[PDB]
Amino acid sequence: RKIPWMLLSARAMVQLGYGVYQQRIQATLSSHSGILGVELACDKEGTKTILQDAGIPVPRGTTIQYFDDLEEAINDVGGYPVVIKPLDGNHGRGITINVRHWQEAIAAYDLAAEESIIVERYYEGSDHRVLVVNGKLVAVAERIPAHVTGDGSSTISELIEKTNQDPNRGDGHDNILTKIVVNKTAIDVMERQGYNLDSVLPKDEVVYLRATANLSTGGIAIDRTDDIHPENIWLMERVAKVIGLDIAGIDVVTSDISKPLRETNGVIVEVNAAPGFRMHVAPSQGLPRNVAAPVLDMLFPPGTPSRIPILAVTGTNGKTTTTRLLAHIYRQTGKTVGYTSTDAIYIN
Amino acid sequence: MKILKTLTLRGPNYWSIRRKKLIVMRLDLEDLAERPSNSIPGFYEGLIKVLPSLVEHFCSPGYQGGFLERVKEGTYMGHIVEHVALELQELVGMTAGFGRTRETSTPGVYNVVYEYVDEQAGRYAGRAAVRLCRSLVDTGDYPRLELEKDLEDLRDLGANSALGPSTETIVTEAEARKIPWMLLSARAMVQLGYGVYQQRIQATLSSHSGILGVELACDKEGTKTILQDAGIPVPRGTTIQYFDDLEEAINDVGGYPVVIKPLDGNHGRGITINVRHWQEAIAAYDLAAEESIIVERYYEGSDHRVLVVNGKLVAVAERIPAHVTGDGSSTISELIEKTNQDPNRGDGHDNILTKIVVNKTAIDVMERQGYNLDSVLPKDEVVYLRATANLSTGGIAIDRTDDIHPENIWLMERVAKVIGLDIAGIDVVTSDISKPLRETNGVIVEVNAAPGFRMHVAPSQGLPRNVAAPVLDMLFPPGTPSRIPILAVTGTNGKTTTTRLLAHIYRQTGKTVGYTSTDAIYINEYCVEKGDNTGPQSAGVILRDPTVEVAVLETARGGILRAGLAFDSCDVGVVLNVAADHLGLGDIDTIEQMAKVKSVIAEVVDPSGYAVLNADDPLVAAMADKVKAKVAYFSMNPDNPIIQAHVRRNGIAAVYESGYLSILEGSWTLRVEQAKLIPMTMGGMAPFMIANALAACLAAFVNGLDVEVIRQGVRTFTTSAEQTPGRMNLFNLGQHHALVDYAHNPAGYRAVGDFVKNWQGQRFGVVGGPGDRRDSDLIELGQIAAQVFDRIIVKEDDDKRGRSEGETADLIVKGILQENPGASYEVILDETIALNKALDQVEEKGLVVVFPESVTRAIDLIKVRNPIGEN
Amino acid sequence: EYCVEKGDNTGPQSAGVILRDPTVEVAVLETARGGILRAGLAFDSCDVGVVLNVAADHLGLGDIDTIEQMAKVKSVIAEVVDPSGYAVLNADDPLVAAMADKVKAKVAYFSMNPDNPIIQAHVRRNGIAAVYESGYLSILEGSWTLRVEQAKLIPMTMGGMAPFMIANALAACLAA
Ligand SMILES: Nc1ncnc2c1ncn2[C@@H]1O[C@H](COP(=O)(O)OP(=O)(O)OP(=O)(O)O)[C@@H](O)[C@H]1O
Ligand SMILES: Nc1ncnc2c1ncn2[C@@H]1O[C@H](COP(=O)(O)OP(=O)(O)OP(=O)(O)O)[C@@H](O)[C@H]1O
Ligand SMILES: Nc1ncnc2c1ncn2[C@@H]1O[C@H](COP(=O)(O)OP(=O)(O)OP(=O)(O)O)[C@@H](O)[C@H]1O
Ligand SMILES: Nc1ncnc2c1ncn2[C@@H]1O[C@H](COP(=O)(O)OP(=O)(O)OP(=O)(O)O)[C@@H](O)[C@H]1O
Ligand SMILES: [Mg+2]
Ligand SMILES: [Mg+2]
Ligand SMILES: [Mg+2]
Ligand SMILES: [Mg+2]
Ligand SMILES: [Mg+2]
Ligand SMILES: [Mg+2]
Repeated sequence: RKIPWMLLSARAMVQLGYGVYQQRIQATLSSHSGILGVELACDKEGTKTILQDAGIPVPRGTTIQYFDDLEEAINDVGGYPVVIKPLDGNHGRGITINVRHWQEAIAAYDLAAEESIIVERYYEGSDHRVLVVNGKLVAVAERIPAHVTGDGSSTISELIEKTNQDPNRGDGHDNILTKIVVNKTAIDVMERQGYNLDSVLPKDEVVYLRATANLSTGGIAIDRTDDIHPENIWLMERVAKVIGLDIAGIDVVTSDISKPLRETNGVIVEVNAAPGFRMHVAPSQGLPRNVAAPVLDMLFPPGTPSRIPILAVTGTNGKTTTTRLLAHIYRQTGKTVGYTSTDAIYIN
Repeated sequence: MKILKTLTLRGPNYWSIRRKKLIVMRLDLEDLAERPSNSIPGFYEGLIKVLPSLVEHFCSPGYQGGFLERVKEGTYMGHIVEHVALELQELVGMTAGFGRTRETSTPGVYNVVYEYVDEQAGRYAGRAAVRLCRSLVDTGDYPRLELEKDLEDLRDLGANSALGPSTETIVTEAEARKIPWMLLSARAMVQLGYGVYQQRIQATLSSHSGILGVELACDKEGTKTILQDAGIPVPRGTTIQYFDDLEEAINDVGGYPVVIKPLDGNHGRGITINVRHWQEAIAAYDLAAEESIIVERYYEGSDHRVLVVNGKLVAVAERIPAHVTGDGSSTISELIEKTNQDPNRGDGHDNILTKIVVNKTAIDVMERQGYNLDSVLPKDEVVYLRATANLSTGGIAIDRTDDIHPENIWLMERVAKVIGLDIAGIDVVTSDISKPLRETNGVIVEVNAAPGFRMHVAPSQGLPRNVAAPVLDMLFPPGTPSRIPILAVTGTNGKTTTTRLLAHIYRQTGKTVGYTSTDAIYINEYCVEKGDNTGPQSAGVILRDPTVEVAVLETARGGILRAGLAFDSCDVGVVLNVAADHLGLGDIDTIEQMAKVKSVIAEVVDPSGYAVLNADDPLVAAMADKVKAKVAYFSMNPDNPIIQAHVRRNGIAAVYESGYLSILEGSWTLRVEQAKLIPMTMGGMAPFMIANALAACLAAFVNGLDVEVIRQGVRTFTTSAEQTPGRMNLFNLGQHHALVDYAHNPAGYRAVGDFVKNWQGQRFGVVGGPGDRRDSDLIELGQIAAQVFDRIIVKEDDDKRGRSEGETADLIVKGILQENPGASYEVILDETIALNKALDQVEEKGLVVVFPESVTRAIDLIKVRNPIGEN
Repeated sequence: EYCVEKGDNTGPQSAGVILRDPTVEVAVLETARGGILRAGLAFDSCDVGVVLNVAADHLGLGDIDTIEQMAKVKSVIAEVVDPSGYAVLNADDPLVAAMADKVKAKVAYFSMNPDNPIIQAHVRRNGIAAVYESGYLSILEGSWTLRVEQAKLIPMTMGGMAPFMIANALAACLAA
């Protein structure tokens, strides 16, 4: 788009444009991102409170400060199929997504207890990411965790070697997908499903090797941008406006993105300020989206300039005199004029 | 004295329009109701010695002591509980004096109404007043400790809910400018304005403060780097990671007069401002070392704070640390006692200055100056008791706003823009703010995002500045609105229908329209919530919504009586009718009282707006003399003296004339449409639907919509079955019609009866009527079916059976028989299905009218008959 | 600053030259009693009406013999100010301050003495006033004080030695 850019001397910031038309960015945050919105989005209790007061569907749950009351808490929530989380936010740690039994709640409790949002109802559906940029929807993608399937009468370790050779898989960001790695955590996930590495899967059976989806751990991302229902589009835009964030990622759990969330019993789980883009610009299935174009359109709105006039004067003799006169003439229009010479740097 | 019920009102209400904050207590005087003080020995002297301040209370006598002119001649504890609750709040600074007492229900039950400042302190004082007053009518006194502990609880309740001073400063200015404000449910945020014009604040941060700017301002290394790259003067210094190299570092800095700081940021700790010697650097080093910006040159000048709000300078103040001077040949401890008695000094924020406190840190500061507490100072010598300035530690602040040089003003504004912060505090060190910083060798030391204001709004020397005004000017720029239009609809019958039509008309302009009704909360035809959504809690969902441009709200009496109105003022207030519904509930027994509840809407319309009144209703038309707003009228008869007198003075009215719905604007007539061509009205046969349409058209017109927009809106509006179930659902079933409605109060039975009278088909019959909850008005209702219907059948032996059995069917038939004896089938035929099938009792093209116990059954028993469709 | 006509140009015939002029954005008109008594006002209504003082001048002319009658002529300006506008009255003048009870417009006051009960009662209800205090000409807007300048630094006033010039300056500042 011919917009000039520069790196700045502090905090990994980048400047776009010149003079009075400049904007700054830092990764996925910009000069248009407010602090009150970003801080609210990082407060899970705060976010939930604000959204349910607006009539927006969120998960049902409570607060148990490591009291051995989980066995009763489930009664307010609605039964055993619940989610147990550390009370604090310390990444994806100490979390059990589907507690089915009393003793599972206790194992989760003991891990939750390691930190200083508990017992949520577990809603059944897929994990969808919705990207909203200026109070307007840009992209939707469905995320699935690393897995293998019953692709004939093969064992899980055999299936992993068979699919981990796929040419679209590799390290870092040099490929679309990455490699599947078996570790103690893959085993813990497989054990809960009734399987191990030497197990043979039934035809078309799917076994997950991870608890959550992520492209960086070997999962997949499917573009579903054109399959989202008009009412769901309206709700997502309203969520971003209620929490006050320009660029936002919204995490939605639903069985069918093409039907209204009220009919499929779906919920909004999380609102993320300053989300990443790999899953929308390099999906494993579906078509890539130009995510950046909607960002630059809000920073530099249609028919608006990114540059200020530049008058450059050179030659062997007379430059300083010509430069001072020309700056003096522009100054008679009432504008701020900056200039440089061999004597000094001046502004007005 | 037992408390039966407590209500907290927050907004214009029944008791007062202006006294928005009230507590209404329902108190049962089991005792005392029969003993008017003179029957309670000692209850005069006891009450006054416990609460000696109760002389400032006036009652019917407009005199000081007017309360105490009575008491001995009692009021049956009215006035006494009321005045005690008000005095207990006044004793702790909760300043409140409005109150009233009224008898209700059976004798002895009273409504005690009093003003509050804080909601919990208010309710607490009420309960405390009852305990105090009850002990004094049992015994002759009240223990002092049982008064002191209650006053302590009120002081804490009124403190816990307080806003901080920077929020109070902005909120107070917002009220002066008529900008509405609300507290939000999370992170101590405050909302300013409604709908699409809302802004949020939190102390000194706002919706306009960017995150990149705020984070950069908190990074001292980052800030310094960015500013020196812009040509802005900052202190010279280096980075020594607790290596014992300070002795060399000073050589790059320029010598010994240096500043040693902890490398990290952990408040004012481990900092030496002027190192003069090697060993001082080491002591500072050892303290700096406690944290994980060192060796700056020490520049010599005063500490100045500059406040910039929108890339523009607002205020400048000079800050000086707590000190004493050589005010005669006195010692430092003597000088501190002499000046610490100054009347402008005290705790917290209750004074301008605060007290000087000597502690180990004051001593450490004095030792470095060569002084101690027993030292005598030379005349005019100054000794500092603190290393840094702060009003909260006993220092001073001097306004220097008008003494700042034009070049320095330019530089300060450039600094705020370079770091990207809207509201910023800049810390400057200079010997003379009236000269350029380059000439005085001054520097910029720090940039603070979200600074406080006490030093600028309450300086110890110089004039106070209105800091908030420049903040609200950026949030709500000159000639820009803070509110969205509000159209409030009330009256006994027709509110939901009028509300849906009016929202439909505004929607034809392409705006986002939000509305609330008894069925659901909607935004642009999407349903947000379902159920009875009338009342102030729902109104707040629409008003807080960032996308809404127009709000249309149906308003019920339950909401007003229970908690007041949610919006304070509105642009259009529509009152449709007053009728004898809901009497006996909410302490309202008469029609004259019901009219006072409905008039609340008319009395909150802004003077620049309009009240829309029904000129055919004598209680409603009369409200015109209370209204401060303009008045518009509607009627079903052009020959109405009110309408004629009004248009002759160039007022506006809407009338039904010559088959048309038209607007009279002075001498000119504007026809909107024909009644028969507007689908909500059953071919012009439903007068009550015509009246609801006139009210919606007039409200749309007086608020500025064009006539063509109004025509488009009325022509495309529908009220089909399953859109408005139970409200005139007229079904086509071969050579037959059936009507399902849900008349509630008697006016709705008459409204349906007129529809029936206008029908041009075959004979009519009715298969329904009123239940168990009706207060014997059943005979009058039976008398409405009489002479309306040819066949009248009683079905009123339903399942609800709140009392007894099918007694209403018996009372209803007595009414039917008295007015139209001989009507076909004046018997009870069934409870349900064998009667609402009686389409088979009607000839070709006749009609069955249903007044069911439940609409779902009424319509599903028509669907089973294989209907064709809508009439 | 261009002169259109010279001579005594007060009265409704001159006001009409300015009001009919296609280039004028702001009109400032001095109004004399001769014009009002002879032909009425030229403009019907205005935004700001300033009444500076009532004194016993021109008595016996135009059928006005008393000071109470002269006050009724001057009050014509205060009574034609649009309800959305302001009347500016002299609080140190008992005939002028009294006009406040006839005015349908908002009222602002000026004085040479901050300790004037009218001014105090008025600012306590959040009105606006201009006073001379501590060597400064300042505006009182509710609880806040706005200082404009020092009397000695404003050239029309002879170094702060001409109280009547200070009062004229306060009236102009408050109207603006
Ligand atoms: N109540 C719930 N019902 C169903 N799934 C849920 C529920 N709560 C969370 N999840 C799932 O758990 C996943 C883990 O996200 P989580 O809410 O734990 O956030 P986090 O701790 O920041 O972890 P991550 O970095 O994976 O987002 C979510 O993406 C979602 O799919
Ligand atoms: N157009 C010209 N042609 C020739 N000589 C000139 C011209 N203009 C100025 N001079 C002469 O040359 C000198 C250099 O002037 P000036 O400072 O404006 O030059 P400059 O191009 O900025 O040089 P420098 O390379 O030092 O920056 C002048 O003082 C004058 O004597
Ligand atoms: N190089 C310096 N020369 C002179 N005075 C300085 C210098 N650096 C800091 N100061 C003074 O020290 C004071 C203490 O502020 P400091 O820079 O230590 O910030 P801080 O640790 O956040 O403490 P505070 O809460 O008092 O601002 C400054 O207000 C300033 O007056
Ligand atoms: N203007 C009117 N006058 C008399 N009866 C009316 C009028 N409008 C409607 N009705 C009748 O009263 C019934 C109540 O209709 P509607 O639901 O619109 O009332 P409402 O005022 O919202 O009542 P509620 O108190 O239940 O909310 C209608 O179905 C109809 O039978
Ligand atoms: Mg997540
Ligand atoms: Mg050269
Ligand atoms: Mg040169
Ligand atoms: Mg500081
Ligand atoms: Mg009702
Ligand atoms: Mg209703």
